[PDB]
Amino acid sequence: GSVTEFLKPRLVDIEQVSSTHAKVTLEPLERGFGHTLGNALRRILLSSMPGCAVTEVEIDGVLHEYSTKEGVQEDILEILLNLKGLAVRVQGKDEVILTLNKSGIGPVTAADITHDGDVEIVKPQHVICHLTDENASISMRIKVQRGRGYVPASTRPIGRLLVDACYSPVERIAYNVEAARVEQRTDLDKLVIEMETNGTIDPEEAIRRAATILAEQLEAFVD
Amino acid sequence: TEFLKPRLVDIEQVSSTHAKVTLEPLERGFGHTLGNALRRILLSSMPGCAVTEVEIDGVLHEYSTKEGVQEDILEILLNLKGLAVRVQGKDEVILTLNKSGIGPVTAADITHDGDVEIVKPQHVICHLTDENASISMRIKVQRGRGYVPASTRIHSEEDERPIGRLLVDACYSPVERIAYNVEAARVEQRTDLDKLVIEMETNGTIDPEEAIRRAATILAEQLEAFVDLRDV
Amino acid sequence: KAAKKMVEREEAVVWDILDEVIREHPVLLNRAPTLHRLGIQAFEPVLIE
Amino acid sequence: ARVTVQDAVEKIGNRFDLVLVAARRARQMQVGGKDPLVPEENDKTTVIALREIEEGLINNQILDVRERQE
Amino acid sequence: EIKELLKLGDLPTSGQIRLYDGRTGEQFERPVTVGYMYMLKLNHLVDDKM
Amino acid sequence: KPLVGTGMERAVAVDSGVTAVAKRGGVVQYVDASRIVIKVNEDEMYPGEAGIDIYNLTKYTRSNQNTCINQMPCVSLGEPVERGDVLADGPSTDLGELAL
Amino acid sequence: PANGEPIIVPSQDVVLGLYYMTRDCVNAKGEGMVLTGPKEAERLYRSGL
Repeated sequence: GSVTEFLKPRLVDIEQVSSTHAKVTLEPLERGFGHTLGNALRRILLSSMPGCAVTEVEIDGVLHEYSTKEGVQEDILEILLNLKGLAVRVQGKDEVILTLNKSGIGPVTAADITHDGDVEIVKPQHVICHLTDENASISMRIKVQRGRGYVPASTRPIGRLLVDACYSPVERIAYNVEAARVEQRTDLDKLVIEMETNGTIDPEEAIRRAATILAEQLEAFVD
Repeated sequence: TEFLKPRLVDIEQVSSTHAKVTLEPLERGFGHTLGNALRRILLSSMPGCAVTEVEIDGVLHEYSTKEGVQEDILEILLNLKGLAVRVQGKDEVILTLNKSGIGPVTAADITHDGDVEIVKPQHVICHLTDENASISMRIKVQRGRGYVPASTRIHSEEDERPIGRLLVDACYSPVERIAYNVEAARVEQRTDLDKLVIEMETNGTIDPEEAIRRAATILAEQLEAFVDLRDV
Repeated sequence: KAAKKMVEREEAVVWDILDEVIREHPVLLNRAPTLHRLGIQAFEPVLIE
Repeated sequence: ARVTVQDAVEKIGNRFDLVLVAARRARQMQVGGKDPLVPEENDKTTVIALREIEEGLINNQILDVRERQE
Repeated sequence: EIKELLKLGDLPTSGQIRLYDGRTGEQFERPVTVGYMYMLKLNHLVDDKM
Repeated sequence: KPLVGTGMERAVAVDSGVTAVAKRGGVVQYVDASRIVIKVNEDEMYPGEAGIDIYNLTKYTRSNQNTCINQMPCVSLGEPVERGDVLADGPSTDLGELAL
Repeated sequence: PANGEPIIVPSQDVVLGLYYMTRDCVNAKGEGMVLTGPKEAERLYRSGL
């Protein structure tokens, strides 16, 4: 055969575990190309994928990072931690400030956030902090911004406290290159991508976005 | 919300076989992504044109010698295995090397052909050491990919009836070593953009621009599968 | 005899048959000094070039 | 596809009545007289028989009962 | 003297350079030894045995 | 080559029969992968005969362990050679140095 | 069969990998932050942050 045609994945089968997981296996791929594709896609997903997340917060009664809130048994670090795991999506609006004025007994669920049209919470039942059967109240303002990757607080008055924003929708990428077989050839590699997301976008759509990004990057060179 | 697209900026050629590109406007990190992907593609898949077959006038196999040459036929085949040539209009061609007289038999002495071009004519194939001695061999070059060993090429025998035909191990891979570097490009109105610098050492057959274009094309085309997974 | 000749020439169809047979058919690996009973263990083969 | 037989030995004790019962069941399944119970999913008669034993639809008692019925 | 001969070129004196993983593309931590070792090929070939 | 030898590799090659060695110094007159012709220096030659030394090399003959012993020339045409110097590198030798 | 200890002990290279990977450096990159679980830890590690 000519030197232009290469083996392409003729069998690909995505298996999603019922909420947000996905085992994507695409085999057969030519020898040593599974590692290339897995590395490129994993690095794109883990480093550069547009998204939105909570960046910083401002609490009316709390000003110092290490502080105790009267009524919430969970510590401020725990509140920022739960807020870090919150999964949100935003429309064309780039920045939005939400508020969580709540008072009662039960847990301070994410569903108690003030409703908006441009903001959608994929996990309204998410827990932010617990509350006691007291007049104690929780009032805070969270800032949601649109970014590209991961930026801890160390990278970057009020005073307000910072949060390590995680804009990337993906949460775990670990590809595996398993030996495959086609006719007498058996050195062919088979790609087994494994992905989890925060729920904003299904893993297959995440892979599609990653491929679109990479291909758009490889546009001028291709002929 | 979107990344800048990289475009080649220079083809700086320190030597004929040594080249440096500069995919440049690279955005965040991709530098390493594109560098590693391109290095792996270039080292794996590139169209080479290394010698495949040799037919010497009076040699019955590749373990005897020929009177008048100070190298065994095995050493001659080893030397030819590294011959660097470029073919344009055909995927397989036959050359004709004839020489008579003491001295080295360089690849320059190969019969000239319109489409074929020997990249480094100095390349030494054998050495005649007798005035009344000569060598007359037919070289069969063909364009392939990767590295196909001689034993596995002969599977159906492709009607290899003649016994004077010697098969050398094909080495279709013009690139010898590829290394990429990432450095902060100094654009004015942007915090920090990466610039990729791919330094490659070919054997002279493939121009750097063509090689990088080929690698980018293969990576983009093969990635089309992921662009639409489409369930099963 | 035809089957023997086909296997001897190593036709391309035999590979699918072999991969069908190997699927669930343990083979006993065994080292030379089998001092104790853990020197003979049965694995499931995986065809390798 | 199967890995271990721990559930099998849990169901049938002695890890030796297991081998014999599975052998007899696989023998009936293999020679073209009988048919399987658990849905075959590309496995072989041995692993299918072990699947039947593990899931709990066959043992020595049930095997002898089905035999004496015939 | 090995250090002197290493430094006569430009290779690091300690004798360990930093290797980049071939597949991942990201650096290996803890720089690693590399050097030109002389290796034989013992005649216990596999196709004589298998 | 041994890139890190022990300085005691020339003796192993020369003293064992395989490496071959010029019996008498002189200038090479004809080098071919099968044979070598050495024109002995006039001072090293006996008065009677007009001696020229012909070394017939061995080309791909089986050794007792089925490995292939092969002697190739390591001296170009018209190059001087002295007494007891390596001419035809044997199997697993390089310019007279053992290369295993 | 001789003693009630396992015979599948990770032996000589897997063990070095785990030992190097389950350790602490008094001051390495990104010491002292808070993570939302093992997934966040792996994601941080791969990116090199």
